[PDB]
Amino acid sequence: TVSEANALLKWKSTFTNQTSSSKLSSWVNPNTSFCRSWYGVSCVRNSIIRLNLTNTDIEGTFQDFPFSALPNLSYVDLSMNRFSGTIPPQFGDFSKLIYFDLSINQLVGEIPSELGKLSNLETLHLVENKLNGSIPSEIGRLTKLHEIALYDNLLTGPIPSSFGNLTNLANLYLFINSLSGPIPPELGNLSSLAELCLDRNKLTGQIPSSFGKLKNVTLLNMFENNLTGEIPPEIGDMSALDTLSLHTNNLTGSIPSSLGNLKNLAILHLYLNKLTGSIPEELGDMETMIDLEISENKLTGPVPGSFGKLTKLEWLFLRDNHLSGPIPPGIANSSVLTVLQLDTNNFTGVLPETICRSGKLENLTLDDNLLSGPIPISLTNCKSLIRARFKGNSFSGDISESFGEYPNLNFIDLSNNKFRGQISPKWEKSRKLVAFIATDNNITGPIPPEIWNMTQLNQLDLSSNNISGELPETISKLTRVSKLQLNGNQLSGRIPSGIRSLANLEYLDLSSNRFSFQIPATLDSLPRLYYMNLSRNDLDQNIPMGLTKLSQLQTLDLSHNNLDGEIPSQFTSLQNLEKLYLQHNNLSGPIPSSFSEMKSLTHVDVSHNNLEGPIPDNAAFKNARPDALEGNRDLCGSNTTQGL
Amino acid sequence: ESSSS
Ligand SMILES: *[C@@H]1O[C@H](CO[C@@H]2O[C@@H](C)[C@@H](O)[C@@H](O)[C@@H]2O)[C@@H](O[C@@H]2O[C@H](CO)[C@@H](O[C@@H]3O[C@H](CO)[C@@H](O)[C@H](O)[C@@H]3O)[C@H](O)[C@H]2NC(C)=O)[C@H](O)[C@H]1NC(C)=O
Ligand SMILES: *[C@@H]1O[C@H](CO)[C@@H](O[C@@H]2O[C@H](CO)[C@@H](O[C@@H]3O[C@H](CO)[C@@H](O)[C@H](O)[C@@H]3O)[C@H](O)[C@H]2NC(C)=O)[C@H](O)[C@H]1NC(C)=O
Ligand SMILES: *[C@@H]1O[C@H](CO[C@@H]2O[C@@H](C)[C@@H](O)[C@@H](O)[C@@H]2O)[C@@H](O[C@@H]2O[C@H](CO)[C@@H](O)[C@H](O)[C@H]2NC(C)=O)[C@H](O)[C@H]1NC(C)=O
Ligand SMILES: *[C@@H]1O[C@H](CO)[C@@H](O[C@@H]2O[C@H](CO)[C@@H](O)[C@H](O)[C@H]2NC(C)=O)[C@H](O)[C@H]1NC(C)=O
Ligand SMILES: *[C@@H]1O[C@H](CO)[C@@H](O[C@@H]2O[C@H](CO)[C@@H](O)[C@H](O)[C@H]2NC(C)=O)[C@H](O)[C@H]1NC(C)=O
Ligand SMILES: *[C@@H]1O[C@H](CO)[C@@H](O[C@@H]2O[C@H](CO)[C@@H](O)[C@H](O)[C@H]2NC(C)=O)[C@H](O)[C@H]1NC(C)=O
Ligand SMILES: *[C@@H]1O[C@H](CO)[C@@H](O[C@@H]2O[C@H](CO)[C@@H](O)[C@H](O)[C@H]2NC(C)=O)[C@H](O)[C@H]1NC(C)=O
Ligand SMILES: *[C@@H]1O[C@H](CO)[C@@H](O)[C@H](O)[C@H]1NC(C)=O
Ligand SMILES: *[C@@H]1O[C@H](CO)[C@@H](O)[C@H](O)[C@H]1NC(C)=O
Repeated sequence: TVSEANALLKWKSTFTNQTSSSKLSSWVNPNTSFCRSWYGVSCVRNSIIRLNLTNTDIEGTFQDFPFSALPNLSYVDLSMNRFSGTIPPQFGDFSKLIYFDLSINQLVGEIPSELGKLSNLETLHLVENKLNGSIPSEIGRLTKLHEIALYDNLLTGPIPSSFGNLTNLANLYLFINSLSGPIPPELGNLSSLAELCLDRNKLTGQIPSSFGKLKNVTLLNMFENNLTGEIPPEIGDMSALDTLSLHTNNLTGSIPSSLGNLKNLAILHLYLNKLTGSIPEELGDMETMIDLEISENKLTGPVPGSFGKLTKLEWLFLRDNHLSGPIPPGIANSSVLTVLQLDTNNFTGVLPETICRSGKLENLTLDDNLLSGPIPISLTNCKSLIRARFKGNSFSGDISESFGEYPNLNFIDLSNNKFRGQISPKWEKSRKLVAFIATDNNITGPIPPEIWNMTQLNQLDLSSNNISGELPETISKLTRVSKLQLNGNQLSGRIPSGIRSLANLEYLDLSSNRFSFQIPATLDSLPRLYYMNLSRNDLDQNIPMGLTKLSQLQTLDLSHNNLDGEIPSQFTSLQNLEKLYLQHNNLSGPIPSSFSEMKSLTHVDVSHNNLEGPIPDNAAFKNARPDALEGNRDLCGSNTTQGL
Repeated sequence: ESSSS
């Protein structure tokens, strides 16, 4: 004891980078205050049995730890410190040790197999170190072990099959390591096991079919491994299971119908695997299921209509599969379903009438299916909608009567469908909407002026419709729009000068329209604009000087127009320009003396113009093909179609 | 120390 206090003082004297504030300053007067005043020290019969120095800013190693001088230690917590070096084998000499914690340190090297001498150990904690090598098989001798936590280390090798001998183990935490080989089937003998977390390892092989004997496991986490084979049906015998995560593995075969026998399963994560076959009908009998994610697999066939029995279903992720047939009404019948992911599948038919029947659905994705028909009325009135994605389908109907008011809408994608009718001003009620994408529809009429009052809009895409009318100057009110795509419509009149005010604009496409008259002279106030496509319009007259004040331009296409006059010299201010397309115009006059001053241009086209004179000295001009440069009145100093 | 994943 006095010898115990001296031994710990000698060890303390080896600590480096210590201050006077250290709580170990109380290690004084070894002869008379060891069991009463020393921080972290506690004794029985005047002999230390408990050393709890967690989070005491100790920097040092265990090389000179007084193993022999503290024979009666039973609780060692040295965690949350700056200990380095290895775990000496002499730690196995503490025959009375019950609790052993060296976690959250900078320990390196392997776990000494001498820990298997610690026959009284009930808790082993070595997490968040850099321990490498294999887990010693002799740890399987510690049959009083209740919990092993070795996670967040650099451990390799297989899980020892002796671990099946730990008949009292309740928690096994080995995640965030590099454990390999097959999971030993002897783990199925751990009848007291409650939590088995082997995730984020490099485990291979099959999930052992003996896991069906783990009747007390509530948490099985094995995700982010390299497991192969099939999910054994015996997994359905783990009746206590609450969370089952096998995602990001290389599992194959079908989902076993026995999973429907897991009456306590709330979370099931099987995503990012190679599962095939149909979803068994019995999956609907998981009455507790809250969060079902089997997305990113190769599942085929229809979704079972029994899914209407999952009355606690909140999240359903079936995206990126080969699911087919019509969507059954039960898939969306839960009153608490808030997320329904079905995109990237082969669903056909029309949306069921149950979609938002409880007014609580928030995210709905249907992208890249073969769905058709009208929007169900419960979806029209789904005021809780936040994200809705319909891209790449054949949905039909009047876009004005198909979608109600969506006060919580944030993102909606109607692209690549057959929606008809006119854009209603109801969208302005979506005061939180940041993106509205409706490309490739049969949308007609004008853009309602209320759209320009959606200052929160970041991205507006109405391209490839049959929208008509002239754009008002109130377009300037879209303060925060960065991607504006109105191309491929029948919009007419002059381009509004108010686009000047869209300071956040980065990508602007007004091409393939009926915009007439001169490009606005004032359009010089877009410092973030790197793309502007005005091609295939009825614009005419000189290219304005205002365009040349958009320094951040990288692509600029004014082709297929009726612009005339000379190309300005002032383009030199567009030093960040790379692609410049000016073909199919009536541009005339000589080439500017500059365009040597630019070094970023890589692509150009000036064909089918009345330009004359010599080509300048830049790569795109040297690298131009015949199509790039033909059609002009007097091309080059030496009448050349190609180099020099 | 000793937390579920
Ligand atoms: C398990 O890890 C230990 C410790 O390795 C050290 O810590 C790791 C977290 C990484 O940062 C390693 O890069 C780091 O070295 C390994 O033991 C260590 O082995 C290396 C060689 O592999 C030793 O480095 C040598 O040092 C001597 C001088 O002492 C030189 O002559 C050599 O040229 C070489 O640089 C290092 O000293 C040693 N550390 C010890 C023993 O504490 C161990 O090999 C590794 N086991 C595995 C990966 O199975
Ligand atoms: C060394 O001293 C520290 C500081 O007192 C101890 O940390 C404390 O440890 C206990 C467990 O022994 C923690 O209580 C636990 O709380 C959770 C959640 O409420 C509960 O589910 C557990 O059953 C347990 O009761 C306590 O939170 C924790 N306190 C802090 C601040 O971390 C440490 O355990 C001591 N170690 C030894 C070996 O004596
Ligand atoms: C292509 O342009 C020529 C040149 O007209 C230019 O137009 C001015 C705005 C200015 O840029 C000047 O450099 C030119 O005058 C057109 O040829 C003109 O045609 C009009 C009749 O429409 C005639 O009165 C002018 O005298 C012509 N000028 C010349 C130099 O011939 C030509 O018609 C245009 N072609 C197309 C398809 O638009
Ligand atoms: C602390 O450890 C010492 C041994 O280092 C224990 O002393 C032994 O106690 C047993 C049981 O009374 C005796 O049979 C031995 O002869 C003792 N050996 C020595 C060298 O004294 C002591 O009992 C331990 N104390 C506690 C509280 O565990
Ligand atoms: C298990 O599946 C993963 C998928 O995450 C595979 O990792 C990919 O392998 C191929 C290369 O062969 C590529 O798709 C990527 O480079 C890998 N990483 C990804 C997609 O994130 C892994 O190879 C599979 N293991 C097998 C088949 O044994
Ligand atoms: C479900 O809700 C939103 C609907 O847009 C999804 O998108 C994110 O929403 C937050 C706002 O809470 C934004 O900050 C993110 O930028 C959005 N992400 C994207 C990619 O747009 C949200 O991710 C969804 N949550 C899920 C499916 O769990
Ligand atoms: C600007 O947008 C138009 C479309 O309005 C793009 O035109 C396409 O050009 C490619 C070759 O350059 C053709 O194969 C396509 O058929 C064209 N599409 C249409 C609808 O005509 C044009 O390329 C864009 N300008 C750019 C990208 O600089
Ligand atoms: C002490 O801390 C300093 C600064 O973090 C570090 O450079 C040094 O290596 C540490 N150890 C010793 C013995 O000084
Ligand atoms: C588990 O304990 C039994 C008891 O004798 C022993 O025979 C067996 O070898 C142990 N398992 C391993 C993997 O060592």
